[PDB]
Amino acid sequence: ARVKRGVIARARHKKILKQAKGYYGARSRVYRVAFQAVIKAGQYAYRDRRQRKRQFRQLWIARINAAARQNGISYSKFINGLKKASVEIDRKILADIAVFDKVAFTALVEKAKAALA
Amino acid sequence: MYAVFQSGGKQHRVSEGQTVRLEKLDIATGETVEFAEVLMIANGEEVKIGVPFVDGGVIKAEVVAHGRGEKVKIVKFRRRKHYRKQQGHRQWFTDVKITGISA
Amino acid sequence: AVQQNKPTRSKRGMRRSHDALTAVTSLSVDKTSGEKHLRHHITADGYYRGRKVIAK
Amino acid sequence: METIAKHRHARSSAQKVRLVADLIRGKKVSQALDILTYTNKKAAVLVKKVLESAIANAEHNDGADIDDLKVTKIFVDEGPSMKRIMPRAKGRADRILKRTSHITVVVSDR
Amino acid sequence: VTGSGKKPWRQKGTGRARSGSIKSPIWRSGGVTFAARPQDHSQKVNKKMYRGALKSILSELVRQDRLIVVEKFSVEAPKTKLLAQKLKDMALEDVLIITGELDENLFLAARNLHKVDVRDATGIDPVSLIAFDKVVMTADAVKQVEEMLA
Amino acid sequence: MRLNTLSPAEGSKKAGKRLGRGIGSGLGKTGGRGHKGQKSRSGGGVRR
Amino acid sequence: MKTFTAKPETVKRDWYVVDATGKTLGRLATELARRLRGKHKAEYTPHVDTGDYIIVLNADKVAVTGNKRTDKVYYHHTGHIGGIKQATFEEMIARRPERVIEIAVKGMLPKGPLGRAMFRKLKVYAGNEHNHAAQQPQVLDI
RNA sequence: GUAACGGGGCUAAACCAUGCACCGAAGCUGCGGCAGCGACGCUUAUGCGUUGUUGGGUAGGGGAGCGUUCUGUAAGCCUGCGAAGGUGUGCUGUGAGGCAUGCUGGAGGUAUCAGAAGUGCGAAUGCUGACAUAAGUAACGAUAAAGCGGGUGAAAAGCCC
RNA sequence: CCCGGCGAGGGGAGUGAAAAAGAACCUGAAACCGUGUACGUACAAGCAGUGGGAGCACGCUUAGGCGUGUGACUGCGUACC
Repeated sequence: ARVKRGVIARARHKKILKQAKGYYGARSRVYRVAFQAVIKAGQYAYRDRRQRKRQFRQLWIARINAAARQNGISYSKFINGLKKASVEIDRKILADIAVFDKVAFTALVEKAKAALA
Repeated sequence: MYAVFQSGGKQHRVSEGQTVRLEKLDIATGETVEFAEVLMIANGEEVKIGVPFVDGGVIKAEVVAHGRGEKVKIVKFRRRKHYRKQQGHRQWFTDVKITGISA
Repeated sequence: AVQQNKPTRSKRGMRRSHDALTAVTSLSVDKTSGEKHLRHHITADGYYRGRKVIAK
Repeated sequence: METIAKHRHARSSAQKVRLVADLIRGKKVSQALDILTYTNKKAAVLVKKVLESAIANAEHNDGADIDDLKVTKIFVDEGPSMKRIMPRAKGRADRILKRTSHITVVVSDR
Repeated sequence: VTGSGKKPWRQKGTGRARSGSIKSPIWRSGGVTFAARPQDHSQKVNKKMYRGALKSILSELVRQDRLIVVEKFSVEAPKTKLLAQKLKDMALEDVLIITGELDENLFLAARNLHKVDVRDATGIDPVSLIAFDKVVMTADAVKQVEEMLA
Repeated sequence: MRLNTLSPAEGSKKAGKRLGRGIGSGLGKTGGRGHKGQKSRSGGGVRR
Repeated sequence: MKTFTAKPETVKRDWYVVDATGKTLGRLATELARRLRGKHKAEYTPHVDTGDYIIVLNADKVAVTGNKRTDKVYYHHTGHIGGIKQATFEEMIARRPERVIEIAVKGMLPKGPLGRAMFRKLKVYAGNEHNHAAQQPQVLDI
C-alpha cells in the first residue's frame, strides 16, 4: 500500500509547537528552530530544578550573616554555637524573619561568641 | 505568630492562616494533622533552642486535599554524542491548612 | 557583500522607522480661492491675497 | 452602514503601500480623503480611488452622510507575481519579481 | 523511468549538490526507494498442521454449540422465495451453508440476505469455517467434512 | 464469527527491532553499522 | 516546599550620606560596594540586588598606607594613539579628590547587567560640585 | 585596553607557622514518587510482603509498542439525531500516543488483535511546488538629449500634436 | 444600487440549506505581508532559553507566595545534525 504521510505529523506538530509558544521569532513557527529551542529548554528546566536550591542557599546564609554580625560574632561561629547547644540539622533556611528586623537569634549568638573566637 | 516545622526531609515555613504543601500522607481529607516537631515560634525575633525540635507548643492543621500532581516532563539530552531521552513525573502530595499556632 | 541568516520581521520595521515615505503634510482651511487653500501657496484660480493672477 | 473597498492585483507591493496607508490610518474618512487629494504621488492616487469608493457607497444605497464614518481597518497583503527578465552582465538571466498587492479599505460607524 | 543516456552531472564539483542522474528514485516520479516486491503471498502450511488446524476450528464450533442436523436444508428450485421462506420459518438465517451435493437450485436461492454463504464439504476452507454466526450443514455434509479431515 | 483475531504465542507475533526511522535510534543513524567504512556506508559484500 | 518566595517587593533602600572620617582608601571602598549590594544587610532576592541609595560626599577624607603612592593600578589607554597613560594615587587626590574612591567601587561591579543595576543607585556628581546637603540624608561615619 | 591574585581592593586583608570553624556538587543523605532484577516470607489460574546492590551513556547488540494508508471480524452496528478533516486549551500516560472540549466541518466512520506497507522529514551542496531574504537596498539600456503651448484622455514629472 | 475609463477590484441589495458554497466556487494547514486588541519597550545590551519576578487586564487573588496571558528587571547560562 501507499501512505500519503497521514495525520501523525499533524499531531506531533501540535504537541511541539504548543510547548514552543512564548518563544521569540522563528523559534515558534519554524519546526527545525522550534525542535532545537525545545531541547535547549528541557535542559535548562532540569538543571535549574536543583540549581535554584544552590542559588537560594547563598541568600539563606547571607540573611543569617548580617543579623548575627550586628548581634555579636559572625555566621560560621553561630552555626557551631547552635551545633554545641542543640545539635539541629543546622538550618540555613532557618527563618523568614531573618529578612526584616536584623535582631533575631541574639541569645544564641552571644553564647556562640563565648564558645569560639 | 509565625513558626517553622519538619515534615520529612522537606522543611516547612508557616504563619497562622496559611495553606502549605507537604510530602504524601496516608491521611485523607477531614482529619487533623499536627506537628510537635516545631523547631521554634518567632516573630521578628528567633528564640534560644536547647533540644532539637522542641516538644513545647504545637502547630494544629487539618488536611484540605490529598491528591496527585499534574504531569511535568523532564528532558535528558547530551550534544555531539547523539543521546536523547525523555521521562515524566507527577509526585503525590498532601495540602494542610494551619488552624492556629500556640503562644 | 552577502549575508549569514534570513532577516526577522522586527529588523525590517525598525530600519523603516526613519526612512519611510512622506508627503505634503496636510493643508489649511480656505478663505478666498475657488478651490480649497493650499497652505501658504497660490491656487489655480489665482485668488490667494487678491485677483485671478494664476489662470492655468 | 459598513463598506469594504478592495483593489486586488494592484501594481504596488504591500510593503510599499503600507508606507502611505499608515499616514491615513485612523484619521477619519473625510479628513483622510482631503489630505490624500492634495498629495501628488502615484501610490497615493492608487489608494485614493479605493478610499473614495469605500466612503461613496456608505453615504448612498442603505445610508447617508460621510462625517458619521471612520476608517476602522486599512491593510495590504502580498498577492500573486509576474516574473520579468532583467538585463545583466555576462548574459546572466536573473529574475526580477513584480509583486502585485491586494489592497483592503474598511469604513464603518464608530 | 528513462535516464540511461543522461546525467545532470557532466563533470561537477563546483556548483550545487552531489546528485547526478535523472532516473533517481528520490525524484517525484523517478520511482520508490523502500525497495520492490510482489504483494501477494502464497502460503500452503504443512499437511498435518493444516488438517490439525481445521480440527481445532471444528472443536471450537462444538464448544460453542453451533452444529445442526436438519431435514431439508435446500429446495428443488433456483427460486430464492421458496428456500428463503423455509429457512426464515426454521429460524436458520445468517448461516455458513456447507453443502454435501452442490447445484444451482441451492446457489441461486436464499439470496435475499447479505449474510448467506455456500461452500462444499470436501473443500471447506479454514477462513470460511471460523467466520459466520452458526454452521447449519446437513447430515450428508457433516459426513463429508469428516472425510475431508481424514 | 470473528476472523484473523488471534493473539498467538511469542514467536508468531515476532518483530525483533526496528531502528531505521525516528531520530532516536541505535542503527538508523551514525552510518550503516559504524563509521567511515564499507558496511558503515553503501556496499557490504561482493563475494560470498 | 511551598511558602513565601523572594521578590522585587521585599526591597529596602532609603537615602544615606557617607561622611567618612580619615579612613584609608580600601576599608571605605569595600564597605561602599558591600552596602551598594545590600550585603551589609539581608537580601533574600535571587534576582536584582536590593542595594541602598548611596551618596558619596566626603571626597578628600582619604589617606594612604604602604608604597601604593605611585605603584597602584589605574592604567588606561585608547586605540586612537599608542603607549600607556597613567595616573598616581597622589595625582587622583591632587585633582578632582572624588576620583580615587569612585574607581575603588567601580571595579567591584558584577558581570554586565547587575553591575549596571548597582551603578544607577550610587551618586558622586563630580568632585567638589555638590548639592546633596539640600536633602540632609541619614548620616554615616566610618 | 587596566587585562596572572581573574579583577576591585589589601603594606597586613600578604606571605610563613600552629590549629579551629564554617560554607561548598543530580555526589554523601532524608523525604515523596518510581525502575528492573537477586535473596527470603506468605504461596498464586491472576498476587502481595520484607529486604538488597542498583537506574550518567554513544557505537552496537536484543526485545516490545504507537499511530498512519489499507485490510480482515466490517455479513454487524452509529451517523445531518453532526462522520472525515482543520485548530486553540484542558486532562491523562514513561514516552510514542490517547481522550474530554469550545471554534470550525457537512458526510462518512469503527476498536481491541493479527496481516500487508511507497508508513512519521529536518537535514543527503537532495528532487518539485507555493513563496520569503540582505531592502525599499541596488538598477534608469551607445545622454538619436529637450522646451513650453495646445490635446488625446478617467488622468500628463517624461506621451501625442 | 455605489466608486471608476469605456478599466482593475470590492461592497451593499436580493438568491440558496450553505456564498466563513460566488464562479480559480470541495473543508483547509504552514511559509507569506498587513490590520485589531491585551500587556511590555526612553538608563541599556550575548544561541534569546530557564530560574526568581515588579506590574497590569481578567480570576469572589483559592483571603492562604496563587490561576491565565504578558513582562520591567535580574541570578545563571555557548544551537542541532
